[PDB]
Amino acid sequence: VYLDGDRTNSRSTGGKCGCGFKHFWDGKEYDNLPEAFPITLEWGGRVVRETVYWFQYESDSSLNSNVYDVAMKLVTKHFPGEFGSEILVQKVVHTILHQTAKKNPDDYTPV
Amino acid sequence: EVGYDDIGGCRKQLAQIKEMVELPLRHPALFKAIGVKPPRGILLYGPPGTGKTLIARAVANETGAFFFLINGPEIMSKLAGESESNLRKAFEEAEKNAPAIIFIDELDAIAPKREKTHGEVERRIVSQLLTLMDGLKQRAHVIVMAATNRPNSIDPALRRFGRFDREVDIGIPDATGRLEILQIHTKNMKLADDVDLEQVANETHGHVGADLAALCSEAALQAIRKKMDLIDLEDETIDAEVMNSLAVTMDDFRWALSQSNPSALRETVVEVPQVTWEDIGGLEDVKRELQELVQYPVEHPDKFLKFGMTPSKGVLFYGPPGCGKTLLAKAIANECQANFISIKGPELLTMWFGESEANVREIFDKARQAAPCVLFFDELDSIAKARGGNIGDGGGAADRVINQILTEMDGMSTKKNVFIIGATNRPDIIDPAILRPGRLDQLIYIPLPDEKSRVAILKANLRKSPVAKDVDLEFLAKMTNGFSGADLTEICQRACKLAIRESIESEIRRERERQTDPVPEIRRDHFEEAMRFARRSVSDNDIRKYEMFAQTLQQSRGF
Amino acid sequence: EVGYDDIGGCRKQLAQIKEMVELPLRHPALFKAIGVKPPRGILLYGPPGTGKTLIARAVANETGAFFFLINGPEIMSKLAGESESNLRKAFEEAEKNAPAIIFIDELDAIAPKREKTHGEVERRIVSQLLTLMDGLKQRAHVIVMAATNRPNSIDPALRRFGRFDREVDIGIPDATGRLEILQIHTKNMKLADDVDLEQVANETHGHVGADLAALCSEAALQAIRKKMDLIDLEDETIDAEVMNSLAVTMDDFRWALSQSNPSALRETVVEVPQVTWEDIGGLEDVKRELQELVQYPVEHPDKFLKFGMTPSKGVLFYGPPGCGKTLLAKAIANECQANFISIKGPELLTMWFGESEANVREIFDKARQAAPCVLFFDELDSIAKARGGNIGDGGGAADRVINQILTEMDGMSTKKNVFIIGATNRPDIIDPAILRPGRLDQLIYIPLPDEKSRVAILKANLRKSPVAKDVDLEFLAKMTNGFSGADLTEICQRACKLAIRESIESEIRRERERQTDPVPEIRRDHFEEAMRFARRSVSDNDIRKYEMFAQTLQQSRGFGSFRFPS
Ligand SMILES: Nc1ncnc2c1ncn2[C@@H]1O[C@H](COP(=O)(O)OP(=O)(O)O)[C@@H](O)[C@H]1O
Ligand SMILES: Nc1ncnc2c1ncn2[C@@H]1O[C@H](COP(=O)(O)OP(=O)(O)O)[C@@H](O)[C@H]1O
Ligand SMILES: Nc1ncnc2c1ncn2[C@@H]1O[C@H](COP(=O)(O)OP(=O)(O)O)[C@@H](O)[C@H]1O
Ligand SMILES: Nc1ncnc2c1ncn2[C@@H]1O[C@H](COP(=O)(O)OP(=O)(O)O)[C@@H](O)[C@H]1O
Repeated sequence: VYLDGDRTNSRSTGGKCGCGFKHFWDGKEYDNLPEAFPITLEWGGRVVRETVYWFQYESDSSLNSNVYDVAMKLVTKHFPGEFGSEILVQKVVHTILHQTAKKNPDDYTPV
Repeated sequence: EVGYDDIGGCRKQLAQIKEMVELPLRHPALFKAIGVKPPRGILLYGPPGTGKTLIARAVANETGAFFFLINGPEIMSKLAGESESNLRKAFEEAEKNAPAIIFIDELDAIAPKREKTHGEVERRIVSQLLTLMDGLKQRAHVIVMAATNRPNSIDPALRRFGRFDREVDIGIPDATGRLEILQIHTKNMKLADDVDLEQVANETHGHVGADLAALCSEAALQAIRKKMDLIDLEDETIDAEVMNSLAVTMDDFRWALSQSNPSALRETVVEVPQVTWEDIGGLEDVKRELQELVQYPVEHPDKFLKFGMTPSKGVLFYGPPGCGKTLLAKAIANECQANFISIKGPELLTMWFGESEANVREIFDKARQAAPCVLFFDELDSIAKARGGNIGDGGGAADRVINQILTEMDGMSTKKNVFIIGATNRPDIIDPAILRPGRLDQLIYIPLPDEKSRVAILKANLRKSPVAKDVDLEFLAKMTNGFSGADLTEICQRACKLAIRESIESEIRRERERQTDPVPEIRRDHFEEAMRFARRSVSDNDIRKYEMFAQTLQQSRGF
Repeated sequence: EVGYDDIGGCRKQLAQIKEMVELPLRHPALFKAIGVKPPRGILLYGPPGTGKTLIARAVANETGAFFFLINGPEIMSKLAGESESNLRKAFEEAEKNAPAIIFIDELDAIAPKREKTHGEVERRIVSQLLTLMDGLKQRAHVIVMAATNRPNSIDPALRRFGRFDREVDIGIPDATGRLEILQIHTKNMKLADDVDLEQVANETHGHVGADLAALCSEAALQAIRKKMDLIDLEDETIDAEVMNSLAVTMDDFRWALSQSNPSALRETVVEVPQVTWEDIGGLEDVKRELQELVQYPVEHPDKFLKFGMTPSKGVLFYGPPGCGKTLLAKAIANECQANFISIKGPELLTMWFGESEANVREIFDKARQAAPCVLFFDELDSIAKARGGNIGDGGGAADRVINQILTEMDGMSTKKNVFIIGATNRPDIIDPAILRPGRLDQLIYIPLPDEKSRVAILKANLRKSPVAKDVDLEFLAKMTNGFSGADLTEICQRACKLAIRESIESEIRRERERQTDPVPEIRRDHFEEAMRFARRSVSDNDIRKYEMFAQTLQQSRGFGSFRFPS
């Protein structure tokens, strides 16, 4: 197995990083490396600090990150079962969308 | 003349009016000798066209009593002073021809609300009416009846004791009432074999007796016009047999109904639901609780008196959306044969935005009139959610509309059989004041349907549509697993839509070969195709929310 | 005298009046023998100038029944007691000469709203009118017709049965109606051979019959003024050798049209749109969905009731701005030949700011009266956007206007064919109560146009203006990749502006050189210069939101492998 970001014996078609191999992450293989973005949640008084990993420039269409899934997964992982948490989901979605905007399609800054 | 059999939908009201008026009129000597006060004033509510002059005329004719008619506008059109003379002469003549009934057609015209009337002549007329009504203690066996639209449109001085004390409310006809009205109005006409008045009676939702009479006249006239241009029988007179040679068809009724403007459409619907327990499977415990809470006090009052147990005021249903919270209320209302009044969330939001919370009182008054009744409030959390939510903006969960609901439910006697049911899918933000021992003490959880209930849901949804015998609903119910009622009904709707589209396409294609019923039922392939669009509305996180809420509620009680 | 030929514009309303009136009047004995009851009161709506009095007079003349006219202001101008005497005398005289038609000109003047009476003799007059109305015990055959501007400007006591219960709505004439009115009013005058009445009829957007008659008279007088000044002989009589020699030209009509005052411009316009599917390229799936949702129920009701399926009510369009959400609604309304009434975002904002949401009842009543109809709510999100948008004022997603829309939609009868379409570009901020099943269940995504769509847009925009045959629209569509439906229109307008500027400059230069057309068409140079200013309205960082939203909606339907055991 692999821990995180380790090289895997599988050549990456869209090897934008230049490594030439797919990298292991979260139980899957990605052509590139994810980009890290800090984020904070304040639901129910408690504050949780987390790093969102955003995937982009992936050859596989299904492998590209979707904001509505990332935010929902994060909210359900940190605040499971809280009533009316969809407001937090919308806030996280908006923050991620604003933060991940690329002015030039070349600012690849892998972690 | 008009008879008792001419009346249509209003049957209970006719019984009340008969029991109130027949005894003093048919036996004047019995009431004159005995020391019991007969009623002196009767007030009839209801929107215009429901039939109120008809009822009074029928009662007067059946009882064989003199009938004197007074029109509001007719009396108000006279000169100043002459109107009072007309009123006095009418009352004197009615007194002379004892027993007699005086009918005042437009009471709100003569005596409207106090602020509405400004001239002193109008107030003089109202005072003259009050004096004449109070002068009936001489007991010449004269009964005064009046008609209006709203209880509040009349001067409150006219509802005083000794003058228009009694009250009969005539509402919108139900399905059976509309069928009876149609049968009455179509007696003289001749129909065709394909015309069934029951179906059109079901379709006409917000019509009153006048609307149904207009509909019948329009259909008959359309048929006559459709036949006359072809027959072109424009002579000096009209033949007898030509009328009997033509009949009204179902297409004429459909066209007339499609070109009809109902009058009473915004009025609250107060009817007995047609939904039975078969429409929703499972939830036997909820059925038992509902029967115990709403059926026992209305059928065994002696038991409650003997044990001194105050009947429960109401319950609150909470659970994920679309699981059938309204169907349970409708079914329990139907099983007890009690009227059902539903107040949706948009009504509460309109009352909150416009600050017209006083209307809440009126609602309960209606529920007080049609007892026994089941009063249903849907989305009680809508007000709280609209002004914030879990966090909110200002103070607690109290507001205007909810406060008025509380102050009206608290001041409601248990002798009347009015039961209040509330529904909400966000029990967290509900006002704790409602959840009080004496207003809405019971909390009932309505979970997602189980395997045995989904089959019943599918059967209830599909009972209206043809289905091929090859369709195996058990496998579909097994495969759904985590669906709600709102999803199963969507699956059925998509299957029907696919079938309709295929039928239309096949019919269009088969017309292309004509220049030189392929699908009678719904096959299994339609369901297989429709299942590709099936979406699960309630996630697992929502189930976690509701289960944790129920577990927190339940863990308090342990013994 | 007046007849059906003298009336233009409205045709359905005249047909309804004929159906309601001709039979009971032309066949007195036949209707007396038959036990049905003819209507005894008709109420004509519509703004002033639409020709209600003309309609009543023409119906009375064509049928042949006696016509007695009651004028509101004339009745109300008499002394107290004398007015009632005149009213009763009019009614009894009309009854004597049966059959007869009684026309109350301005009913709102005689019996206004109850709260607007503020008097006693006015209420006495209203009561006298009610007594006379309810006193029509057959009286052979007398029909009472009244005219009012608005349904709300009449005492509700007159609306009940046995009174003015039947209503006919006379609206603003459409382009064909305006052409008919112009032809009616110009049939007596002489026009020059270059007068295209269709053009001027299409130009006049908001006009009633009175406005068009005034326009024709003004043009004729303009021609007379421009001609007679030459002869300048105002003789004893207007000689016949002047009117015949005088003709009205297109210039006079344009001059009169420029100096014209429309009467109805803020009135909601209800008509069948003139756009078709050819104006939008591609989007075949959306076309099929719209035909399935709004054309089948209005065309094959029997198959809908056979399977017991209730037709849906609403559809919500979402997507980037300017991609043709309004055009699709107009096209689908035109294809089914149904009326189309549009409600923009500023209307909702005015209702929200003014706290007057009772106008929603008026909108839905108009839609009901104009059935079958398509009711289009544009940018429903506007109110939600006006409350802070994503970062609101701390409140929930509910407002006094959208809630009123929900209330009206729930109470709307499904039997009548009224279809509601909503449009937005921010599906996230839409109130979830709208998307509840039974109100607005269908969500349709309108993406950026494709190659064929872009070609169709360019062809549709360039249809009106001349272009050179050397222009290659296919290559232009190839160059344009991420533009929306508005950027192409901007490009076309820039090309037209460049052509106009070149033409005017060349004309001025030629005229200044002349002391002792060069460009008839738009050529490649103008488009080349125009493309130097083209800008993408929607960036690549804004469509990703819609793409991800649609992907989440599509991915949740993970039940595509269901098969019966067989
Ligand atoms: N329940 C009913 N059964 C039979 N006819 C009815 C009924 N309701 C209304 N109608 C018809 O409607 C017509 C007008 O009713 P009306 O007495 O004017 O009502 P209102 O007094 O409330 O205005 C009557 O001629 C009557 O035949
Ligand atoms: N348990 C159920 N059984 C049968 N039908 C259902 C059920 N739940 C929802 N439906 C269908 O959904 C529609 C409305 O659902 P409703 O009962 O109003 O949801 P809720 O319980 O959230 O009020 C009805 O037309 C009904 O046919
Ligand atoms: N549909 C129409 N066709 C022809 N002429 C019209 C039409 N509508 C209005 N007019 C013209 O407008 C003039 C005034 O109309 P008028 O009878 O005053 O309408 P209203 O009484 O509703 O104000 C009439 O002389 C008539 O010639
Ligand atoms: N898909 C399209 N096809 C044709 N024309 C379009 C299209 N999209 C936009 N337009 C142009 O835009 C103008 C109106 O845009 P509109 O459809 O109101 O934008 P929106 O879709 O944001 O409502 C029309 O003049 C039309 O020519």
